[PDB]
Amino acid sequence: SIRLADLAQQLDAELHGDGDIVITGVASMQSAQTGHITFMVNPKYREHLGLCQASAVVMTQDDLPFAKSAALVVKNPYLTYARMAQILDTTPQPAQNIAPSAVIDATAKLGNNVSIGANAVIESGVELGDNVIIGAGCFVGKNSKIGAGSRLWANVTIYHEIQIGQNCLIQSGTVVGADGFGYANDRGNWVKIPQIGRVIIGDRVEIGACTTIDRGALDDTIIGNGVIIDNQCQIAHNVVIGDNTAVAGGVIMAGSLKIGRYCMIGGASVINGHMEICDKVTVTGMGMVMRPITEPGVYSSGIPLQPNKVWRKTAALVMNIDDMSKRLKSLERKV
Amino acid sequence: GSIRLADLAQQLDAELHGDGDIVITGVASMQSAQTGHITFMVNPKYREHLGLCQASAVVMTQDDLPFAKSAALVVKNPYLTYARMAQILDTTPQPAQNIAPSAVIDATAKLGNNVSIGANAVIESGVELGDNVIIGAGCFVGKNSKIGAGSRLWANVTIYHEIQIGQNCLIQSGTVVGADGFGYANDRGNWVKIPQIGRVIIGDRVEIGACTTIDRGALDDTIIGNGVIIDNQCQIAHNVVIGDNTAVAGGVIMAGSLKIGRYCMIGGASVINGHMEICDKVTVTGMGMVMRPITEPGVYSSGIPLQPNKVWRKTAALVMNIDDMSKRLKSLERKVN
Amino acid sequence: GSIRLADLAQQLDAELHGDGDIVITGVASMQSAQTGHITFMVNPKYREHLGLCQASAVVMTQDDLPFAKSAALVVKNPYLTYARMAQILDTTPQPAQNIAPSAVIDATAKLGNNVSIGANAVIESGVELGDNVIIGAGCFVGKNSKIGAGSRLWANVTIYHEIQIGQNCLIQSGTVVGADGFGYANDRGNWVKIPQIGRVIIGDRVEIGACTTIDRGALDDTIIGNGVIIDNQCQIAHNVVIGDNTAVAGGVIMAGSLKIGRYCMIGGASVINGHMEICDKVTVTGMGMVMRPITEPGVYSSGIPLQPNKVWRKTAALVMNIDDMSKRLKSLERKVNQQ
Ligand SMILES: Cc1cc(C)c2c(-n3cccc3)nn(CC(=O)NCCCN3CCOCC3)c2n1
Ligand SMILES: CC1(C)CC(=O)c2c(nc3nn(-c4ccccc4)c(O)c3c2-c2cccs2)C1
Ligand SMILES: CC1(C)CC(=O)c2c(nc3nn(-c4ccccc4)c(O)c3c2-c2cccs2)C1
Ligand SMILES: [Mg+2]
Ligand SMILES: [Mg+2]
Repeated sequence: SIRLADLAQQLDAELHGDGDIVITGVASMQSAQTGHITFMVNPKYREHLGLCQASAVVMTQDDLPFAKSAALVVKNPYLTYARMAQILDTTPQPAQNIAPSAVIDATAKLGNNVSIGANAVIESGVELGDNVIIGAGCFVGKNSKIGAGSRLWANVTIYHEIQIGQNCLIQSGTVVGADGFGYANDRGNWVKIPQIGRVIIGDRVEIGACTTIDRGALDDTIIGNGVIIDNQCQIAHNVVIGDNTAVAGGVIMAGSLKIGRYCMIGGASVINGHMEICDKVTVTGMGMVMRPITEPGVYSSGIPLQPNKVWRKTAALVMNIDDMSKRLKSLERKV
Repeated sequence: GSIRLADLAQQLDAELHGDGDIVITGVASMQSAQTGHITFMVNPKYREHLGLCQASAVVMTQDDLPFAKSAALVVKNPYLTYARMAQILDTTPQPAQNIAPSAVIDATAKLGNNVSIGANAVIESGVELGDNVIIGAGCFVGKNSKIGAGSRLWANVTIYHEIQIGQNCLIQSGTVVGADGFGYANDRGNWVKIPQIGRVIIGDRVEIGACTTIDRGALDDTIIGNGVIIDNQCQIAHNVVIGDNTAVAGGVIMAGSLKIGRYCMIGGASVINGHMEICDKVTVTGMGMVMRPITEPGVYSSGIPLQPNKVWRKTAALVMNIDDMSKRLKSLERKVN
Repeated sequence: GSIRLADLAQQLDAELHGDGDIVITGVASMQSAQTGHITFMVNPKYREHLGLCQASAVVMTQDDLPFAKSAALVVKNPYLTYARMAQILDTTPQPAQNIAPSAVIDATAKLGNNVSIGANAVIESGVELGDNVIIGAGCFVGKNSKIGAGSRLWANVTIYHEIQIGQNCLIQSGTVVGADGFGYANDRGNWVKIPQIGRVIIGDRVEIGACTTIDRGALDDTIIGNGVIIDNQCQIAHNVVIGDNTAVAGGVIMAGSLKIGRYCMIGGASVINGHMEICDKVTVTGMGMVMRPITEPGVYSSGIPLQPNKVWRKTAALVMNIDDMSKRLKSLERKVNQQ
C-alpha cells in the first residue's frame, strides 16, 4: 500500500486530487475498485470514466477534463503503467533461501543472498551471482555462470558452459544450451558433430516458457542485452540477436541467422539462417523470411484467411498461376 | 481389469450376441486383436474381413451383425462405444499413488481426500488440491493455486501461482500454466517489464497436451472454458479467452487478448492475431493465417499448398509479381476495348 | 583429452604434414583457434587467410596444402574429418555419473552395467535401463518403459509408460515421449476421451532435440526408425511412422497417422497433415504446407516469401481476388478469339 502523492512522485506524474488516497494495487479500468490505480491509453474510454471505480486513473493532459476521480497526468500512460505495476507488483519469487532438497555440487560458487528452490540441481563449477534465484526443479549444468539478480522460474534447464548476464528472467520449461542440429553425412548415415560452442545471454534478457536456445557448434549463440523472447521460440545454434530486439511467440530461427538491434519479430514467423537482418526491422506475424533484410521497415508475407469455399478457388488458381501467366503473354503476343 | 462380456455389454448398453461368459482383458485394434481382446468395426468394408480378426468380441451395428464371425456387441454408435469400453478397460497408469516421501509440500497446502503426489513434486504455500487429485512426479504447483477434484497432472508439469484449475482436468507433461504474459512497455527502444498480475482460470474437464504454454493475464485473466481440448505445443497468450468445448489442435499460436467462442475447432499449426474475436462455431483448417476477426460461423482456410520445387519457384515468383500481372491485364483490356 | 598430432592423424586416416609431436587440446573455429587447437578449412577462399589463423594444426585437402601456414592434416573430406575429430576431442560432459542418492528408483526397475542416474530423476516400476544408459537429472521414466544400451537422456526429459527406446539414442532436455495422442469421440456434443493405449517405439541411434513431443498411439504404435534425427520443438502426433535415417528440422508439426519414408529431409517449420504417406527420399523445404501424399522422390516446396509491407498488402489483396483476375482473362481470350 502506498499514498497517491508518494506514488505520483515516484512516477514523476502530476497529481490531480487527494494525495492521501491509499493505493493498494493496479487493476484494469473495468475491474478497478476503491484502492486500485488504473490507466487509459485509448480516448474511447474517456466517456464512461464515471463508471470506472478506481481510486485513481493514470492519463494524459488531454484526458484530464474527462476525469471522474483523482488523476495522475503523464506523457505516456502505458509506460507509467509499467512502472507503477512494478512498484505494486504482487508476483512471488521463484524461491527463498536454499531448499534442503536442492542438490548442489560442492564446487558451485554462490554469491550472497542466492535462493535455490526445492529439488533444483546445480552442477559442478556453476557460478551464481549475488541475488540470483533458481526455481524449484531447475537444472544448471557444469561451469555455467548466472549473473547477479537473474532469476529462473521452476523447471528451467540450463546446460553446461552457459553464460547469463545480470537481471535476466527465464520462464518455466525453457531449455538453454541444448546441442544444435549439427550433423555430417557419411553415405546417408548422420554423423553427430559435437556442439562445443556455448550460449551467451546478455543483461536484462527475458525469455518465455518452453523456448529453446541451442548452443553453438564451435563459436557461440549470442543473445544481446535487453532482448525479450516469448514462449515456444526456437533459436538455433550460432544465431546472434542484437540488443533490444523483441521476438514474439512461436518464432523459429534457423542456424547462423544474425538479427540486428531494435527489431520486432512477429509471432510464428520463420526466419531462415546464414543471413542477416539489419537494425530496426519489423516482421509481421507468420512472416516467411527467406532473404536477407538490408533496409529498416516493416515486412510481411502470407495469404490470409478466406471462407473455405473461396479459399479452394483461390488456392487452385494460384497453384496454376504459371498457366495464367503463359495465357496473358500469349494474349499480349496476339494483340 | 478383466470383465465378463455380458457385464461389459450391460455397462455399454449394448446388445450381446454370443457367449456372455467370455472374459475380456483389454481393447485392441481389429488387426492386432487376439483372444481376450474386444475390438470394434466402424467401416462396413471390413465385414468380409471379420473372419481374419482374432478378437473374442467385436462391437458393431445391427446392419453388420449377419457378417459377424465372433461374439458381437450391437450398438448404434460403435466409435462412441469404443471410447467408453476403452475407458472401462484402460491400462493407463496413474501419474502417482499416495504421497511420495521425496515430494516437498508446504505445511500450509490443503490436501483433500485420496490425493496422490509423485516423487520430487513441489507444492507451494497456500495450494489447495481437491479430492482425488493426482500430481505427477517432478511437478511444480505455485503459491495459492487451486486444483479441483479429480484433476490429474502428468510428470514435469509447471503450474505458477494463483492459478485456478477445475474438476476432472488432465494436463500432459511439459505444459506450463501461468507464466508471465509477453507484456512490456517501450521506453526509447528499451523494454520495460509489465508485471503480469492476472491469473489463469481453467474450467472443468479441460485436457491440455504436452509442452503447451498458457500465460497468465496482465491484470484480468486468461480463461479456458469447460470441456476445452488443447493439443501439444500450443501457445495461449495472456488474456486469451477460449469458449467451452472448443478444440485447439497441435502447434497453434495465439496472440494476446484473442477471444475464441464456444464450439470452435482450430486446426493444427494455425496462427491467430490478437486483440480481436472469433465467434462461436468457427472451424479454421490447418495452418490457418487468422489476421482479422471472424464474425460469422462456418469453415475458414488459408495457404497455398506444396508443389514440386521447380513448379513452386514459378508460383512464388509470379505471385510476388502479381501487381505487374494485374497492370498488364488491365492494359491489354484497354487496348482490346 | 589432449592427443599428439601424429596419433590424431592416424585415428582420422589423415596424411600429416608437420610436427607430429604437437599436442592438440581441442577443436576450434578458424577465427577463434589458438595454440593447442586443431581447426579445419572447407572454403578455399580462406587460403590467403591461413596466416591469420593461430591453430596448431589445420585440416585441409591436398589442393590446400601449398597454402598452409601451420601443421596440416590432409584428407579427402575436411568436413567429415572435422565431425570425427570433434568426437575424439569432445568436451561435452555426461548428463550424469553413478546413481544419485536423490534419484527415486522403484524396487522393480532393472539396471544394466555402468548405468548413471542423475539427481532427482524418477524411475517407475518395471523400467529396464540397458548397459551404459545415462538418465539426466530430473528425468521421469514411466512404468515398464525400456531404454536400450548406450542411450542417454539429458536433464528434465519425460518418458511415459510402455515406451521402447533403442541403443545409442540421445534425447535433449524438455522433450516428452509418450503423452496421450489427441483422441476424442463425440457424445451429443460432449468430448469423450479415448484412452491412448498404444505406445512409442524409437529405434537405434535416434537423436531428438529439445522440447520435442512424440505422442503415443491410440491402439497401435507411434514408430521412429533407426538413425532418425529430430530437431527442437517438433510435434510428432499419435501413430506417426518415420522411416530410417530421415531428418526433421526444428518446429515441424506432423499430424496423426502420417507415414514418412526413409532418407527424407523435412525442413524447419513445415506442417505435414495426417492419414497419408510420404515416400522415400523426399525433401520438403522449410515451412512446407503438405496437404496431399507424396509418391515420388524429390524436392517439394510451398509458401509466398516476404515483401515490404506496402507491397505485401497489394500482393495479398490481388491474390485473394484472383478469381476475378481469372474471369477477366477468360473474357479477354474470348474477345481475341473473335467469339
Ligand atoms: C500472431 C500474429 C498473427 C498475425 C497474422 C499477425 C499480423 N499480421 C498482419 C498482417 C500480416 C500478419 N500482425 N501481427 C502483429 C505483429 O506481427 N506485429 C509486429 C511484431 C510485434 N513485436 C512487438 C514485441 O514483441 C515482438 C513482436 C500478428 N501477430
Ligand atoms: C479434436 C479431434 C478429435 C477432432 C478435430 O477436430 C481435430 C483432431 N486432431 C487434429 N489434428 N490436427 C492437426 C494437427 C497437426 C497438424 C495439422 C493438423 C487437426 O487440425 C485436428 C483436428 C481439427 C481439424 C480442423 C480443426 S481442429 C482430433
Ligand atoms: C539435418 C541437417 C544436418 C541437414 C538438413 O537437411 C537441415 C539441417 N538444419 C536445418 N535447419 N532448418 C531450418 C530450421 C529452422 C527454420 C528453418 C529451417 C532446416 O530446414 C534444416 C535442414 C533441412 C533443409 C531442408 C530440409 S531439412 C541440418
Ligand atoms: Mg528430491
Ligand atoms: Mg510453429
